Amino acid sequence: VAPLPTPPNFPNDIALFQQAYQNWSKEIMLDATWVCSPKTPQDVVRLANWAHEHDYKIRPRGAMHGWTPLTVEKGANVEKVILADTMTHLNGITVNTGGPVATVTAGAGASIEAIVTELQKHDLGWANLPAPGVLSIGGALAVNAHGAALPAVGQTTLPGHTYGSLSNLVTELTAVVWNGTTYALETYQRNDPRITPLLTNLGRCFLTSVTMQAGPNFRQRCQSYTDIPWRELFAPKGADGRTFEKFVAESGGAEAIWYPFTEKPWMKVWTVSPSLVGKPPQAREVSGPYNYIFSDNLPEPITDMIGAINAGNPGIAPLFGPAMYEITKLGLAATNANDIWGWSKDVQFYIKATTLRLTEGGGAVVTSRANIATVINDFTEWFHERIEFYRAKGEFPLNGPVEIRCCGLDQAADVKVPSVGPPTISATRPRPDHPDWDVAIWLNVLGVPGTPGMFEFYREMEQWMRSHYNNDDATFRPEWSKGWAFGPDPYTDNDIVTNKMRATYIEGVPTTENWDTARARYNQIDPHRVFTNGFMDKLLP
Ligand SMILES: *Cc1cc2c(cc1C)nc1c(=O)[nH]c(=O)nc-1n2C[C@H](O)[C@H](O)[C@H](O)COP(=O)(O)OP(=O)(O)OC[C@H]1O[C@@H](n2cnc3c(N)ncnc32)[C@H](O)[C@@H]1O
Repeated sequence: VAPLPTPPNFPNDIALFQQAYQNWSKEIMLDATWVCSPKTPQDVVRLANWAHEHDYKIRPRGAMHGWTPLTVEKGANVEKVILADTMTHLNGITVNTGGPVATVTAGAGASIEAIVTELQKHDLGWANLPAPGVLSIGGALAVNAHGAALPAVGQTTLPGHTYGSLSNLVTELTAVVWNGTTYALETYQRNDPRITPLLTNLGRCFLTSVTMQAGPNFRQRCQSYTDIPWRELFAPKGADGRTFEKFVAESGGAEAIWYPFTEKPWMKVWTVSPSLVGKPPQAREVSGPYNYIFSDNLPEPITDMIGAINAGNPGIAPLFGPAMYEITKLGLAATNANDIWGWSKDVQFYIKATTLRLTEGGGAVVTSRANIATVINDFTEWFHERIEFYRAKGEFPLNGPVEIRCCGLDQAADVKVPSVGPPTISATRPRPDHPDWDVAIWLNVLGVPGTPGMFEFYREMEQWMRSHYNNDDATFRPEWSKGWAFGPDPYTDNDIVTNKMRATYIEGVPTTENWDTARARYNQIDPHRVFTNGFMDKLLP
């Protein structure tokens, strides 16, 4: 690969390396980018000032799992961009148990698994964890990362825990900010009006460290079911049988993975226990995360199907879905993983980077908890109709599963330190005009990158969701980390990117704390737009 132009008078003590860039899904691949690993937060400041003086941009580089082009854009000229790998050195972790609520301070490059592993050593933990522990905390906060957790009916939220996004747990953070004449480190407390836009910032701000509250750790069971027909699981409100709503009411945490052209989803249900005290007799105790080995490692017949699909055989979809379901059903049985139990992190962390690479569509439906069944029944029935509609024309734009899970919102009551409010632009931010809306229902669809017609379908779905879930009883918000603004390619519908996202985030909230308030804060902190790229300029001018 041709060497990139040498950056002018780059700091001599900050080593620069030319490396390729590839996000997890591999949808974003650049043969060359400049990368460095700042040893301390002050080195990021030095980078920012150097970047400003030479018209270069700086992007923090976490675990590179990002689908949304917030680091680098596909095919973009990055001759004037420096990527700052934060996981090399900015990964310190310190637990603070002296105060009103326990907290943990971590460099922005520390992985969430590393953070919660340390919390576990102090009998502490987080209630709503994202599925993969490899994510950097900086990258997780940037998109209001979350899990599939909700408290069961009657279950109280323990002091320190939140069922909203990880962004709601921040008690303080430090970022590189313009002080009027130069960039410098600045720290903000949760009771500081200037902090809310920074809690979920999409990488528009460069965080060097964060402090987050933690609640007591807890034991949790995770039961899997693959014997419930989809129409029963996703039935109308009040239906009898093994319904999604009944699982959420009884256990709180739940996630369904429904493979294309299959009869029964893989349903996971998490239940908190009331040192084996509380372990269900039938459950297998685990002492580590990632207990679904069959999903993080696929056999030849399956890898061959994936290879053939990539070679231009989308018609394999009707065989691929069932094959994935069978691997799951058989794998869960063979490894005795249908009923496991252990500490929170061990049953909530279940996705390894080795899982099949997929791209996603869909989003979040913010509404009242009593509306869960209806939202899910409507979506699944619509999806079912659409996939068959295309099959009827000999088209297979969908070869990945439908994934559905709910969690809470960034409730103010969960914050145990003085606070001015929830993250300004998190999809999990409560709606003031609708106090009864207390859950976020994540409706996602996954598919193999490059599948013909897939993005056209995601656009069709995005349009249906916006029209269907924006009413007096619910609001639709794209999941920042996934695909959205499909035009048809994700992030290319100019009207959605430059007008509708703003509209979504000014709706129902004060003019003193909305999308515009956030943009203003981001620009005040970085008036020279050092922490941006082309896409960010369209989304957050
Ligand atoms: C790959 C993947 C991701 C994923 C998932 C499963 C897989 C296989 N499961 C998720 C889950 O269960 N729940 C959830 O909410 N998200 C899940 N994701 C998506 C993941 O959260 C996002 O992709 C996340 O942003 C990725 O974090 P990562 O650590 O990989 O970071 P990155 O791609 O480099 O950058 C992502 C964004 O974060 C900003 N960023 C990164 N570091 C910082 C610092 N220091 N300061 C400010 N912003 C930061 C980047 O700019 C970018 O916008």
